[PDB]
Amino acid sequence: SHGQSCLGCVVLVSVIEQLAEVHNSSVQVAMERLCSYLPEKLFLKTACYFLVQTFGSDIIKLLDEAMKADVVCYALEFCKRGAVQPQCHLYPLPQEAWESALEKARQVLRRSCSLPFLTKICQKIELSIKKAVPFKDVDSDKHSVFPTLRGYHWRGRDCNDSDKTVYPGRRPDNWDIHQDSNCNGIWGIDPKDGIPYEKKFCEGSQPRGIILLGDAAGAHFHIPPEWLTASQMSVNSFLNLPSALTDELNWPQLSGVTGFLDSTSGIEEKSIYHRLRKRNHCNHRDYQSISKNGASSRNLKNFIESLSRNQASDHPAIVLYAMIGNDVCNSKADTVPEMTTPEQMYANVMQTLTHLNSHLPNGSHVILYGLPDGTFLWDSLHNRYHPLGQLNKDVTYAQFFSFLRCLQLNPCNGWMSSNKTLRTLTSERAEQLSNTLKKIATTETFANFDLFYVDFAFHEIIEDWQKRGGQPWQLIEPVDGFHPNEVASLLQANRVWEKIQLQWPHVLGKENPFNSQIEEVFGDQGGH
Ligand SMILES: CCCCCCCCCCCCCCCCCC(=O)OC[C@H](COP(=O)([O-])O)OC(=O)CCCCCCCCCCCCCCCCC
Ligand SMILES: *[C@@H]1O[C@H](CO)[C@@H](O[C@@H]2O[C@H](CO)[C@@H](O)[C@H](O)[C@H]2NC(C)=O)[C@H](O)[C@H]1NC(C)=O
Ligand SMILES: *[C@@H]1O[C@H](CO)[C@@H](O[C@@H]2O[C@H](CO)[C@@H](O)[C@H](O)[C@H]2NC(C)=O)[C@H](O)[C@H]1NC(C)=O
Ligand SMILES: CCCCCCCCCCCCCC(=O)O
Ligand SMILES: *[C@@H]1O[C@H](CO)[C@@H](O)[C@H](O)[C@H]1NC(C)=O
Ligand SMILES: [Ca+2]
Ligand SMILES: [Ca+2]
Ligand SMILES: [Ca+2]
Repeated sequence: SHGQSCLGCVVLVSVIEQLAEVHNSSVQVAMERLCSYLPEKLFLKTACYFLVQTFGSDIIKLLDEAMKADVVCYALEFCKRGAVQPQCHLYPLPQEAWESALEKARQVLRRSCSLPFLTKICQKIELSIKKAVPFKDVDSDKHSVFPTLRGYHWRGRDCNDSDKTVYPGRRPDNWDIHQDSNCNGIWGIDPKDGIPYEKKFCEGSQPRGIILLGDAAGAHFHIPPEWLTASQMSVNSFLNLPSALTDELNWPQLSGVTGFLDSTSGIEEKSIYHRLRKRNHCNHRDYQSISKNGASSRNLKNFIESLSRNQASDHPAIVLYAMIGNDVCNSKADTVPEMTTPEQMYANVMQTLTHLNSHLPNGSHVILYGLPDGTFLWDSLHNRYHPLGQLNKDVTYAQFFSFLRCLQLNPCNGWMSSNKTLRTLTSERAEQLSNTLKKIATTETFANFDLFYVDFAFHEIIEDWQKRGGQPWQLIEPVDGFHPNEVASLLQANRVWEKIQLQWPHVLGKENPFNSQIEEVFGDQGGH
């Protein structure tokens, strides 16, 4: 909270200063320009102009004294030193020079979420974090007709939000003669022979859904670098800001597992959902991302009940257990003691699997993902420039991670660290947890699903990518410097798909021979 207010101030002031540089304008003009770019939705533009009204004169005075954003934000008291909270420097400065600058700033100012609108934004964000089910959902079946706030970006769109027995993944109601009860777009009678289309096209095709149990990576956490790069900034940079905020800065609709939109990169690789739908068009809309920022084996229990699958009335599902780093990645200064132990991981996963067995239809399939070896994050990025540092070449990822660490906001103290010993210990723990998951999958059995393990194998992805001409830093989210980006997520989903195809082809089911007839009769099946 102190960390978040400090970091927010430093980012905003940095963008203001860089916009003044890019346009060769005054700071007043740069601040007007920033606010002018923002959407009116969610009070974003209005909040910006209120901030400029409240703090703008002081920002002008301190940038006029050549203070950088970190000094400005301490002078303005958005950043504060405490007994167990040192002052955090984003830019390298001798201590004397930092203290002189901060004292000058404080002198300049002496000469002469409670805020309106921002409070509204803060409340809506908190509510989005707290809730794992859609806000708009008249019939309470957890599927929505709206995209964000845990709506159809996260799970198949509800084709009838006035009927809690109509939703994606349901076994059809007497072959869907009069209503498309399972939202796959297939319904009605073939006039040639009187046979219900859902019966002739889907009977015996063994439909199944895809369910992700995921973290921020799984939900495709992504802050557009366009929001922080003054050199290319305009109105069009922020058009996606309202939707991204109401999706908790996640983009599940573009994720490697549950993505259903056309990919940004346009690469061949498609999401697991897209491949399952392609294999059997009866599976149209049967995706769910049961994923939350910060999820780990320890706290998945706090939102897994948001999963929607009726054991008696729904088709089976492929369930991917993808707690792929927060059991080792944390923000505690003494970070190793905070990491999950193999014994804790065993207990936590067994509790999840026992819960799943009583909440999945029989015939389901559960795949446990191993944890990545994140040592290539530091290796790939530490000398490159962060988006906020690209204009003036003055913030490397090493400097960015050090700043976050000081603020207790670094998302992975163990891997995003200049300390090689610590990075090695973190990878060792991740491999021990992966071994625990592999032991569970090859030993424990459950009545309603079979159980499997797949390794994460980031090295396979980096090799695929380097073979195509790419570099490893291009696989990482530029703003957070931590999460796999959209490309990386899709490449990893491709590896997983192909492993399942070779190792356990029954998990994917058969290719439906009526796919082409489904498209001829129903087209896009109602879209997404
Ligand atoms: C004087 C006015 C002051 C107020 C002005 C407001 C300006 C913007 C406020 C910034 C608020 C800072 C929020 C940081 C927290 C976001 C990340 C988060 O909470 O989600 C969890 C995520 C990953 O979770 P996991 O991987 O641990 O599972 O955790 C992470 O991935 C950590 C992310 C850390 C990197 C963030 C770098 C930059 C912040 C992004 C700001 C977004 C820009 C918004 C518009 C900008 C207008 C210029
Ligand atoms: C969505 O579900 C609602 C509720 O089941 C449907 O409305 C019903 O329509 C039938 C049609 O025969 C009526 O007999 C019921 O009285 C209606 N129920 C209510 C509560 O109004 C609606 O038709 C469904 N939409 C589609 C496209 O099938
Ligand atoms: C780099 O990290 C390593 C591992 O976390 C630190 O090594 C530990 O240091 C403490 C004392 O500071 C010892 O009690 C531990 O036994 C050490 N553990 C290991 C595995 O060596 C090391 O101090 C860190 N180095 C720097 C420069 O911060
Ligand atoms: C410049 C004025 C507008 C400021 C908008 C603040 C946007 C940052 C909010 C951070 C959202 C975090 C969402 C989440 O990860 O749960
Ligand atoms: C559940 O499905 C599995 C796999 O198809 C099958 O072997 C088993 O007999 C089923 N269990 C029941 C109780 O029908
Ligand atoms: Ca609904
Ligand atoms: Ca419904
Ligand atoms: Ca149907």
